[PDB]
Amino acid sequence: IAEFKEAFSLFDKDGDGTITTKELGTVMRSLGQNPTEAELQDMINEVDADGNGTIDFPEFLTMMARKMKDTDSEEEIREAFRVFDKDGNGYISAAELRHVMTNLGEKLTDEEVDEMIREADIDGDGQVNYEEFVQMM
Amino acid sequence: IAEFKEAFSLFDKDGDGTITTKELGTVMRSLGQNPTEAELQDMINEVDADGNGTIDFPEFLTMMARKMKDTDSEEEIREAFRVFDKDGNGYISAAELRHVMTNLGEKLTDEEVDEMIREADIDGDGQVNYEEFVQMM
Amino acid sequence: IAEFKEAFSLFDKDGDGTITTKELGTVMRSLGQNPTEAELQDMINEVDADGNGTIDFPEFLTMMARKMKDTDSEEEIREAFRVFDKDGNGYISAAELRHVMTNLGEKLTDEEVDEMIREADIDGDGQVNYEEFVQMM
Amino acid sequence: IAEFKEAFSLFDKDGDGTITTKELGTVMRSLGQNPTEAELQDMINEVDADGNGTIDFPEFLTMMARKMKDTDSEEEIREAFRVFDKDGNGYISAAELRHVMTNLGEKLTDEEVDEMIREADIDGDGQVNYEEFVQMM
Amino acid sequence: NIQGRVYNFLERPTGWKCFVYHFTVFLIVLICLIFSVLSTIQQYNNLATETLFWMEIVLVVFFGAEYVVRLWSAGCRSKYVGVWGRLRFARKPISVIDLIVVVASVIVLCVSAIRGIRFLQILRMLHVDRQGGTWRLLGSVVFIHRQELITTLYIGFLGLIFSSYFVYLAEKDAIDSSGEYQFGSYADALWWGVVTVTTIGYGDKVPQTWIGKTIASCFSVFAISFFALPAGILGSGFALKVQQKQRQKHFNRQIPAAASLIQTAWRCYAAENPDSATWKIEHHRAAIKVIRRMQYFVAKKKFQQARKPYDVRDVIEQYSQGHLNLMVRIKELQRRLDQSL
Amino acid sequence: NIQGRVYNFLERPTGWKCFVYHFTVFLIVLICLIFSVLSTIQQYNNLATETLFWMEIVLVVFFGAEYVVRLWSAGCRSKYVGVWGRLRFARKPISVIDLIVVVASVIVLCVSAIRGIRFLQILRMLHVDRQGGTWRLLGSVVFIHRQELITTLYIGFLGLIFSSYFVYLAEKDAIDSSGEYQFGSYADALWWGVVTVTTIGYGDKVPQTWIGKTIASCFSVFAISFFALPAGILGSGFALKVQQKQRQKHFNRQIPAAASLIQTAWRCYAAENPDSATWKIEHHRAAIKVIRRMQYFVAKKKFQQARKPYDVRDVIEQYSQGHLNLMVRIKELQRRLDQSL
Amino acid sequence: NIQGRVYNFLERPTGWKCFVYHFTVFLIVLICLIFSVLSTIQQYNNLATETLFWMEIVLVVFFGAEYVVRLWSAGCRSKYVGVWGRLRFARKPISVIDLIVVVASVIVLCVSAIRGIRFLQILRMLHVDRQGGTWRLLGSVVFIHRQELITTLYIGFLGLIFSSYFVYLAEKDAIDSSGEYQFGSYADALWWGVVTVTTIGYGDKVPQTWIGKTIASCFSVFAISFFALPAGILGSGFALKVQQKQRQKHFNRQIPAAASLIQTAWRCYAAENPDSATWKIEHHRAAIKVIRRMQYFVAKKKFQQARKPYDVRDVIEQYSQGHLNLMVRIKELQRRLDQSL
Amino acid sequence: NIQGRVYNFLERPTGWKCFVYHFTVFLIVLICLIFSVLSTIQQYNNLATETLFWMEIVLVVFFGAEYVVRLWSAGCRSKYVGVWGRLRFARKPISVIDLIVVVASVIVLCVSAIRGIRFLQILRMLHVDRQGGTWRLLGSVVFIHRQELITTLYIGFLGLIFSSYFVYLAEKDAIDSSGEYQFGSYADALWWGVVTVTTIGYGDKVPQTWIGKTIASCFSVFAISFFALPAGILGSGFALKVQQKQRQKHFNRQIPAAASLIQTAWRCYAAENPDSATWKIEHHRAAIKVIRRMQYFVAKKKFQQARKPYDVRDVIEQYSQGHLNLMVRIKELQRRLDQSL
Ligand SMILES: [Ca+2]
Ligand SMILES: [Ca+2]
Ligand SMILES: [Ca+2]
Ligand SMILES: [Ca+2]
Ligand SMILES: [Ca+2]
Ligand SMILES: [Ca+2]
Ligand SMILES: [Ca+2]
Ligand SMILES: [Ca+2]
Ligand SMILES: [Ca+2]
Ligand SMILES: [Ca+2]
Ligand SMILES: [Ca+2]
Ligand SMILES: [Ca+2]
Repeated sequence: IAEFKEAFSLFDKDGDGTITTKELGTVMRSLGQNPTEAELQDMINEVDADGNGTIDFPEFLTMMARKMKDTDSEEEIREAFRVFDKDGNGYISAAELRHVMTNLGEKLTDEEVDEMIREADIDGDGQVNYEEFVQMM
Repeated sequence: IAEFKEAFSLFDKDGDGTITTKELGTVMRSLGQNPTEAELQDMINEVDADGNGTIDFPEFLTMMARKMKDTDSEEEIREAFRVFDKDGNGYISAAELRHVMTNLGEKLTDEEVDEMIREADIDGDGQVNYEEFVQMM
Repeated sequence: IAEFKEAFSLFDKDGDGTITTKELGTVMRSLGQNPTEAELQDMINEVDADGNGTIDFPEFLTMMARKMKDTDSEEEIREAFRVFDKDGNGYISAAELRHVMTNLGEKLTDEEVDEMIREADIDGDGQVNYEEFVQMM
Repeated sequence: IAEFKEAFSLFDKDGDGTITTKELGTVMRSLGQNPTEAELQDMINEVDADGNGTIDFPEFLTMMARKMKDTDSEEEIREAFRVFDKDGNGYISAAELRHVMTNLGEKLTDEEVDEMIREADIDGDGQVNYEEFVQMM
Repeated sequence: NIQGRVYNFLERPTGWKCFVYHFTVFLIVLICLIFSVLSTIQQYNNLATETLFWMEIVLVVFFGAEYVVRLWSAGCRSKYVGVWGRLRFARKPISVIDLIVVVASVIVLCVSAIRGIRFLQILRMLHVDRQGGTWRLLGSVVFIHRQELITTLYIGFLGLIFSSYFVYLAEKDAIDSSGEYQFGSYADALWWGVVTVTTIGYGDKVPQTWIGKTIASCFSVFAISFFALPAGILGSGFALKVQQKQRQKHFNRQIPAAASLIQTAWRCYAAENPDSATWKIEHHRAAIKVIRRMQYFVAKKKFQQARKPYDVRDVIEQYSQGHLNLMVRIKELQRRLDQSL
Repeated sequence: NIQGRVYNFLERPTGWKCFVYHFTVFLIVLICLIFSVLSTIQQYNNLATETLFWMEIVLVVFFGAEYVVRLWSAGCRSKYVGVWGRLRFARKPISVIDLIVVVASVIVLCVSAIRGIRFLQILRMLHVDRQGGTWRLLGSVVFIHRQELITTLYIGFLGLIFSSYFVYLAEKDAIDSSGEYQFGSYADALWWGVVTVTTIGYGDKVPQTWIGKTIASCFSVFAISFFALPAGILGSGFALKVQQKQRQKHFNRQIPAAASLIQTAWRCYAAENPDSATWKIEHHRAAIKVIRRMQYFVAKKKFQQARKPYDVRDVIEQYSQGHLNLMVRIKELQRRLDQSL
Repeated sequence: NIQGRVYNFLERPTGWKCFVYHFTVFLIVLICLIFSVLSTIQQYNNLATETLFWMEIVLVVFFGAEYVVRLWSAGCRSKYVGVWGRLRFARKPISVIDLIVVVASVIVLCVSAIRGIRFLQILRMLHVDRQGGTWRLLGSVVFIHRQELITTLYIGFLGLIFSSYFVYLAEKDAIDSSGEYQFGSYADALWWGVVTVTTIGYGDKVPQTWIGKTIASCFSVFAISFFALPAGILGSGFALKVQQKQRQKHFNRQIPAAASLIQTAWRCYAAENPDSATWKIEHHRAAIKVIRRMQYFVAKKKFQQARKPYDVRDVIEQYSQGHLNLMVRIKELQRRLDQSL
Repeated sequence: NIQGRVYNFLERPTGWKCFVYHFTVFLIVLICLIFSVLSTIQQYNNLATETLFWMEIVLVVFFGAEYVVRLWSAGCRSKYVGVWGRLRFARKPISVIDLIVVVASVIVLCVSAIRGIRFLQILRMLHVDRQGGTWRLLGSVVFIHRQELITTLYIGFLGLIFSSYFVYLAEKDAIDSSGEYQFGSYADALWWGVVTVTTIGYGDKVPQTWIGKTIASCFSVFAISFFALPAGILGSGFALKVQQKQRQKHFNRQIPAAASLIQTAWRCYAAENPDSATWKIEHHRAAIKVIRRMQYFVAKKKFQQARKPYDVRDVIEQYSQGHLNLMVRIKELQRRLDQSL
């Protein structure tokens, strides 16, 4: 509860009460991600709950309240994995998983993909059962 | 009836017969509101009844004829109040009403919001019955 | 038949076989109308029958073949007149007809509107029966 | 199989693994076609099978695998020919076929149209049976 | 103006008083019909005939007065004017029905029991639907779905004929429980088919041999839908038409289009006469006429789209127009910048 | 807050415990109705009457307690407050039905067999549908399709009347198999028509003369659809309404519109009084009022579009706004470039 | 050209004279069918047989003449040419039906009462629907809704079977009023089910024991809809198809797409032969072929979208194209401005 | 791979050989059911019982072999693995039905006439619909229209109850033609209502007093539609679902969205552990977590829109994104031009 106040304070950078898109872009530039204006607008719209175009503290609390591990999110992640998986089964070959994550979407680094493979394909087989991997998260 | 002629004359500023968007913007700048072109176009389209993009004197008379206090407007204002009201009842807490009017939409000044609260929450309770407030208007 | 060849030749201005939008704009500028690019594109699309964006001689012949006085056009003109006519009847007051034609759409000149009124409201009444006027055309 | 690798290599021009729109435009400029950015984007989207905006080698193999002479393509070409053919029959006059191919769509050269007519209207009649012509391809 | 007020009060009502009047006359007609139904029974024939005679004569006098008043008031509209205008007004099917009802009632009263007066009041019951408002909607929807109300009324009819013939062949010689041949002739089988494919099923004729029962079972589950199809088609058409009416363009968005159409049509008409005031904005004569023709065609094309409801076509064409204008502005800006530098 | 909790638990339920309570009371009412049905048979009349009397008295005591608790808890809402608020709450049709059921049951128990208690529990079976949620949807859909549920119920009725009269004329004098005149009077023919145009077909009355059978065959295939049309119309309307509900705007996209509407309305109200704080941003008085009126009209126009679902109108108007803004920016850029150079 | 005129007059009519001819032949066939129906009754058998024999022989001579004329005129189309073209034309189902009717009528006349001539004229009644226009629409709609006309015809059938078995178990041993076992075997219960789940209800079989009546009541209200579902599905499909046809792209907007498709296909074909005139705009051979393949795929993709009606997909893709072009122009303007400065 | 091939051949078929196998087994089951129906008749009982016993034993052996093969092959999927995976596979309703059929058939054969084998094969007839494909569509559509299939099944039921009670009151004491009281008790009136509001109309019970006939006429035309409404609702829902399926997004347009969703979810998971490789692009820890949470929410929001079909929402949001990007580019161009000058 009190931790979110510290997180909200650093994003604001001016102490007014609203996280404007410019402030979020400044925070990301400080991190060093170099985002796009469209991406920032999409993030704000996803987080905003009043349609005013700015993030309020109750809206930030609402965003930080709901988390993962819910059925509506685990099912979504399983369906996203099924999108890549061929032959209808529940097994994805390690080569396909490694190739997709390094090219499609936001390209992960080699170390991150290696850690993902190690944590997912814990067994010695060449295919990672994405069901158990999703259940782990 | 004759009063509308004086009101129409000052908006025109050239004595031709049509209130162009530029003339309305000039009047607003004289007042000191600094509007946007999109807002002026929306206002003209709302007032215009012939689709020519300009306000004619019969159109101005039509706009000034219909007024508030009708059922189709009182119900709309009540629904707008219900949008903010939670817990399904007909009571809005004073804190929520004061917070919303100073941030969302067109931000009212502190004096206007204080006058609104005094006229609405006439009783000493912390919640303003918006039904009686709408009935007052 | 042979007359259309002379009409098509002057619009072309280069003797290639297609009436480009630039050529039509040049012809209109020679006449002295000063059109807009959107209007020229709309005219070409209305006349064009092959979707290539240019007017061909068979397309010009097709455009010049079909004419007015057909039922599908007389009914359309009668409906357009009904749009202005109030009180459901078939009579339009001369003041309304004169006012509309000089302001809405493409503003006709005073002489043209006077000639239209004289040819339409041939009788001495203050209202022009648009049915007989349309039947005259 | 091995031939596609040589074809893919020259389109890439940098040896990374993806045929970007800029690389395709450079190849076309080397050929001397001078395309448009919209056309290149449409071609990439038609060939792309992962939605990433770039052509991958498996996608190139998929594109080069499926070919013409299938029923779903022969029927499409026959319908395209029927679009031009009037009077409901299966015969297109040589004049109409020659005129359309030199003006509409991408204007073919005179030699190409002459070769098309010779290969299509093999018989001495003035009308080319497009059914047999499509069956030839 | 009084003539127009009378015409609006009688035909095409728009208020509550006219609504009350029309509901009252419809209720009077319905009560007369109910009394006629009760009089058709021999039990009530003692005085129902006399009271219906009096009600019918007063009602026909009232309808004659209403019809003559409506005929007098029809002169308000431009189409109905003078003597020929009244005759053209009397050509309308509703006016023809009212005139036929009045004349037939007068003839019956002149020529004391009345036999055809029941049919006369049944026809009179049609008087409520003014200006064909009820029939026009159904006619428009049927015309829109003309190519699908024929398929269901031709495949369904053909299936009915074939199934009835097969049932007749299966149960041609089969004595029923009471000893009467159910499907004695093909006409009886056809009547059974018309009764079964419409989910009526009176029960007078039921197949007896197991072959006929099997054929009826195999065809009823399939060919019945081909006869209930028109109901579903028309219902979905009505719902879609209501949905489209919910998405109609505002009435103020077609006035400029109508003005442009009328002005272009008048300009084209005036271009025919060389001595006219339209030549204010010799070989140019053949060029101005083509320009005016194109302008008229454009104005007519826009007006039709103005009257039609909102659609994806409007969005795509409007975006194309806006994009062309924006591209022209960008091109002129670039050209001016290059010329300056 | 306890009053609000009680009101939410009784009326407009939102959880599982309230759902269980409502299902339990509905099941108790249904079981009482089933026992009443079994008691209507003379075989079970020995003790069913007594057990139903006991169940009815305990159930009416329970319903009286529930109704008084609901009346007490109705004070949570702003509309129902004080003494007149309770009376206004009791004016609702569901509250009227509950009060009538309770009072009538008490009167019957005071005045041991009960004859009207069957109708009382039949009416009590309506208690489940709270706040008119079931009836409101049907009422809205019927009101939307008002101009098409009348056409099918007027052309269908007229066709029924005409066909019944024609069948009566065809089969007026035709003795049936048992020697009883089927269509003795017009009432019998009308009953046959009401039975046939609804695809019921009991079989008590069947046309006998071939003329009547031919007329019934020719009209049944056509005029039956005019009576099944309301079902299809309402079904397609329900499906389209569900589809539109699937495309509703998010609840967070109308809060700014509501705020703007309320603020503009309050500003217009405050502009009436010259001595107010709204005059912070003499002939200017007549100008500020017009500006506030236009702003209020714009805010009301946007709020209605905000509550309506997504549509092509929203796309076209939003593109028009964006294009106007972009054109203004391009024009100002060009003007600045020209002024600098 | 005379052959084409004859073919157009006989098949795929497009005028009023051809419409009159087709309506006349259909009316003649219908009158012959009506006379056959009247002849099936023994009362009219005296001369109806002879007049039907004469009408049938003249009608079969007319149909033979029409069929040979149509076979001669079918050579107009490219597909039907020479000797094999006529045989391929005769392979069409309508031509097969006409040939079968003519041959069977000739055989019956050669081999004086005719028994199968009734079925022959029933089949002849199918002659009106030319080029399968009526059947093609229904086939297309059924194929579109294939995955939903099976669900309603499988869940409905399963519910019918289960309900019929339960009714048979409930009313296996129950003597009716007349002493005849209604549900003696499972076949009788299945017939009752096929009669009830289709809202036919003849009344020959009615459950008697209260258990069977309760089961029939509980299942009729639910499982009946599973059999009327295909009618509603097909009706809504027909209405939606009509609505989509109302929003078809103009015929002039697909000619450039067809031209591009044909030109790209011909270019791809000509690229196979190295010695061709297509090489006017050695390792480049493998590169030009890929370019032509991509161009052909793009042209085919655009042509399919050109033939499809207007849709949100077209709007979004066209806006994407326009936005990409505008962004390219803005980028080039910025690049030129930066390079100049 | 052989296990996967066997599983694909048995469950979720995708070819013609599997289609032929499934059609063959369904036809065998249907033929067995037909033979059972013929055996239920006492005429064919001589050898039908024995041949059905042999067919049933061979069929249950075949079904046991198929079920054990399917249970062995179910290990291909990740969910069904090991011993508990097989048990979880056996929990599916279709597997439960097959196991129940096999066990019950074995028990009946062990315990020579079989009475319940008819019900066993009726249940076996459900074996064709694999993976619940037929039931899932109906369940989804009913769940979508849950708020409208209850209104029609509650207003219709209430109208049925009220109308049946009114008819019972009107015709409580009315001797029929045969001297038997039609509506003796309320149960008989309720049965008549269930027969009439469903357009069945057996004819066993018909109102006799004119009051009952009038009530039935006045209510049948109205309350019947409230029971045919579910059929129309579900039919229109099926048609609209098919239309939406016709406008589905291409399968290649959701792969990047799925990749982004999975990558963001994994990044959020890895952000929990401070010692991870995700920290390559101390108070910054609380800031990176919020950024990753927002990115995950955006990716999830885009993926849902990617899986949904094309809609006006997609067009408006995509235009908003494009307009924002274009406005940003115009603003940066203006800023650079002003800074340079
Ligand atoms: Ca800020
Ligand atoms: Ca906010
Ligand atoms: Ca693994
Ligand atoms: Ca001005
Ligand atoms: Ca104006
Ligand atoms: Ca208060
Ligand atoms: Ca040119
Ligand atoms: Ca052209
Ligand atoms: Ca006049
Ligand atoms: Ca690259
Ligand atoms: Ca790729
Ligand atoms: Ca040839």
